[PDB]
Amino acid sequence: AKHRPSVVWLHNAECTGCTEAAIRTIKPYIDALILDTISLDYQETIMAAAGEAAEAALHQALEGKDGYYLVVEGGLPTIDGGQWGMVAGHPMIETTKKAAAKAKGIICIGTCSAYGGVQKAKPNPSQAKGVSEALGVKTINIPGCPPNPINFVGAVVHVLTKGIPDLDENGRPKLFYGELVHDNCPRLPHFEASEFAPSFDSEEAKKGFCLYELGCKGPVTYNNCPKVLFNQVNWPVQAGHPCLGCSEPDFWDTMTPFYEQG
Amino acid sequence: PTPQSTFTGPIVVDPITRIEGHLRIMVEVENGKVKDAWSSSQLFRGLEIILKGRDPRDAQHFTQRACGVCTYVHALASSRCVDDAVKVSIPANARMMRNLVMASQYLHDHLVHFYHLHALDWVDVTAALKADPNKAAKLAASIAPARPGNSAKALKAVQDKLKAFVESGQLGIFTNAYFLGGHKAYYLPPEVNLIATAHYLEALHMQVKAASAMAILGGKNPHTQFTVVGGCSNYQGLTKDPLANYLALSKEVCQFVNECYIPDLLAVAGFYKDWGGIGGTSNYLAFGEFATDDSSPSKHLATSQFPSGVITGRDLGKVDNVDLGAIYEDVKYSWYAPGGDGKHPYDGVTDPKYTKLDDKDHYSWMKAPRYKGKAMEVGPLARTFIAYAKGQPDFKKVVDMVLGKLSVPATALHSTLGRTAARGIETAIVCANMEKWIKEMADSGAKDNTLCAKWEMPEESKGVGLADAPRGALSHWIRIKGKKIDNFQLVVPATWNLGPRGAQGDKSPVEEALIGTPIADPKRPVEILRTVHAFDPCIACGVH
Ligand code: SF4
Ligand code: SF4
Ligand code: FCO
Ligand code: F3S
Ligand SMILES: [O-][O-]
Ligand SMILES: [Fe+2]
Ligand SMILES: [Mg+2]
Ligand SMILES: [Mg+2]
Ligand code: NI
Repeated sequence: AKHRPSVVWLHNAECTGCTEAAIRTIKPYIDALILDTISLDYQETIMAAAGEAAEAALHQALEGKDGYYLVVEGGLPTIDGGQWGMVAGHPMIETTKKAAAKAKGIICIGTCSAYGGVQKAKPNPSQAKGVSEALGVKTINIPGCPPNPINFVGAVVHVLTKGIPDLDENGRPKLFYGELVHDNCPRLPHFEASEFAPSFDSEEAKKGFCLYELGCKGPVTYNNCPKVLFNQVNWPVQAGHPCLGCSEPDFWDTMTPFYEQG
Repeated sequence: PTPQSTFTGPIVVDPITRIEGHLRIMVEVENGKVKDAWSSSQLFRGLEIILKGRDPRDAQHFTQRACGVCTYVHALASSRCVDDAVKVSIPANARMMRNLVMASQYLHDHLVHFYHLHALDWVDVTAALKADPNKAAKLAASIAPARPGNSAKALKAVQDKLKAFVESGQLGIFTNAYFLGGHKAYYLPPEVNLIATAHYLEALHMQVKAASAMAILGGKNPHTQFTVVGGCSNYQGLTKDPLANYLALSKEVCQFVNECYIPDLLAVAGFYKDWGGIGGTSNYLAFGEFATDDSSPSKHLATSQFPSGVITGRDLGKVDNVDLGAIYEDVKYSWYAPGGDGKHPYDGVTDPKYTKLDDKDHYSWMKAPRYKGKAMEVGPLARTFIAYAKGQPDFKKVVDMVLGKLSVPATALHSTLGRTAARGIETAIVCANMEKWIKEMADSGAKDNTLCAKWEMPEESKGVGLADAPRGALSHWIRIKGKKIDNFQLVVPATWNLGPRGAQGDKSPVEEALIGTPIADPKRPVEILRTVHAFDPCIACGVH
C-alpha cells in the first residue's frame, strides 16, 4: 500500500464546469487518477458522504498527518461577511482560507478561482474575488472557462512528481499557457492575408476565413486550444466561432463585446 | 416493510453532495417520517444583474456559465431568446444542429447523474467486496444483456481493484459514506452492488465518449461555442466524416445506455419497489424539446417531439397547453428585497437581500416560480407523464416496458422511484432517435450548407427562448432597449423544482416531495438524498 498524496477540492462560486472538464481527462482517465495516483479526499460533486459526514471528511483530510494539496474551483463572494456563498453554515471565504493555510500547494482550476471569473464581472453584486486576492497568497492558476483537462491534470501531476512548474506573470504554467491561441491557429494564413469573414452567414465564413472581424480574441489570449484540442475532436475556431479569450483574467470585461474588437 | 426509525426532531443536511452547487436541506422529522421541509440554496452569483446594459449577442456566453453540468443548454435558451427578440428564423440546418447537441447533452448528463451522482444512494460499494464474482456473473446474465464487461473475470478485476483501494486505508470519495458498516435502507445483494460498481467505473470512461460526440458539433465540452444569433457557426459539423464519427461515438454511448444504464436502473427499481410510494408530487410542466419547427416559441411548444404541456393534480386525461403569460416568480421566502412578488419574467427583478441562516421567512437564494399560483415539477418525469398522456408512441412503448417489467401501475411513477425511472426512459428514447436525427442533418447539410440567417438588431424589442434541458423547462427572457440588454431573466428547471415557498407559503416540488420520507437512521439520512438527488438538483442553474 503506497500512500497516495491527499487532494482536497473546494467548490466556491462556480458553475461546476471545471469539475466537469477535469473528468474528461484520458491520460490518465479519472478513475485511474483517483485510484492509483492521488487520494481525492473531499469533492462535493462526487463524494459519498453528505452534510456533517462530508464536513467531517473535509476536516479529516485537513488534519491528515501527511498533508494535502488544495484545488479550488470558483471565486470567493465577499460581500456581507462572505455570507452570500456558504457551505455547512460557513462562508466560503472562511473555509477556503482555513484549507489554504496548511496546503502543500494551491491549484486554482478555472478562470473563476484564478481571477474571479463570471460572478466578478461588472457590477460584481457579490463582491467576488479570485483566490489569490482573497487569501493574499500565491496560487498556481489553470484558467480557461473551463481549462482543458490536459492542462489541469498535467499541472497536478507536475506538482506531485516534479515540483512547481514555471509560471507566467498571471500565475499560469508556461507548459500550457506559453503561446497565443492565434499563433497556432490554422486560419492564421487568412489573418495574414486580410481575409476575414464579415458575418457568420457569409461565403467567407463557409470558406473558413479568419474570425478577427467577428471578434476573435485569439491574438491576445494565452492557451493551447488549437494544439491539443478539446475532447480529442475540436476547438471553437474549428467550429467556426471566435475565441472569447476565456483563459485571460477578467475576460468578461476586457474581451467584451465578444463579437467585436472595439 | 420500509425501515423507519422513531426519530423526532430536526435534520439538516449541508452540504448536499452529489449535486451541482450549494444546497442545504432542513427537515422536521416525527416518528421517523419527515413532516416539514425547507430547500435552502446557499450561493448567489447574479448573472441577470451582470447582464444589464450589455450587448444582447453577449448574453449566451454569460448565461452558459449559469452551469457547467447542463453546459450548452443556457447558451441554447439565450440564443433562442435573442433569435426571438430580433425576429430571425434560424435555417433548418441550425435547428437540426442545435437539437442534436441538446440530444448529446441528455445522453452525457443522464448517464453521469445515474452513476456518479445518484447510484451511491442505492448501491453499497463496500458490500461489493463480499460478492462472489461467479455468482455475480450469473446474476448479471439474468438482469441485463450479455456482455464481456459483465463476465466473472471482468467483475473479479473490478472487485480486486476496489479491494486494493479499500485496504489502502485511503477511502477518498467514499470516506464516511452512509453505507459504511451496512445500513437498513440499503437493500441490494452484494452481487448487484458489484455489478453496479463495475458499471460506475465503466461510465466514467463512457462519459468521455459522450462528451466527444457532443464536441464534434459543439466545438468543445464543457461550454460549447457553436451558436450565434440567427443559427450556428459550425459548417464542418454538417460534413460527412465528422457526422460519421458523431454517429459512431453516439452508438457506443447508446449501447452502454441499453446494456448497463437501463438494466441497472430496472434492477434498482425492482429491489426498491417501495420507493414507488415515496416522494410524489402532483403538477407537471414542460416546454417540450426536439422540435421540427423552432421559428418561434409558439412553434417550439407545438412541434416539440418530446411534447410540451401542463398536468395538474395527476390528471393524465387533461394535458393543458402552456400559457407563457401565466408564469411568474415570487421572492417572499427568498433572499430578495420586498416588492418583488408576482413578477412575470419580462418584468423580473433581481434585488438581493440576505438576512441570516435558517430564517424561516427568508431561506433561499432561489426565487419561487409559480404557474397560475401552483408549483410545477419539471424534468424527465414531467416530460414522461406529458408524453405518455398524449400517447407519444416512443414514450408509450418504453413506459409500458418499464411498467410491465416492474409489474406496477403507471400511478407508481408519481414517486421518487418514478422520477428516477423517467430519466432512464427518456435516455433510451433519445438513443433510439439519434440515427434518424443524424441522417436528417447529414442529408440536409450535403444538399445545402446554409447554417446562419441574416438578422438586424432592433432598437427595442423583447423575446423568450424555451428549452427542455435535462432537468426540465428552461426559459430566458430579454428586454432590449437602445439595442442593449435592459432586462434579462432566467427561469430555470432547478428554480421550479427546488426553489422555496411561494407568496402563499406553498412548498416547492422538492419540499412537498420530501414530506412523508421515512428515516431509518437519523445519523445517516440517505432517504433525504434519494429524493433530492432524484430531482437532479443544480443550484448554480437555480439561482444563477
Ligand atoms: S472557470 Fe468557467 S467553467 Fe470553471 S467554474 Fe468558473 S464559470 Fe464555470
Ligand atoms: S480565427 Fe482568431 S485565432 Fe485564428 S487566425 Fe483569425 S484572429 Fe487568429
Ligand atoms: N438541465 C439543467 Fe440546468 C438545471 N436545473 C438548466 O437549465
Ligand atoms: S474561448 Fe477559451 S477555450 Fe480556447 S479557444 Fe478561446 S481560449
Ligand atoms: O444541471 O442543470
Ligand atoms: Fe432568474
Ligand atoms: Mg431560434
Ligand atoms: Mg469514517
Ligand atoms: Ni445545471
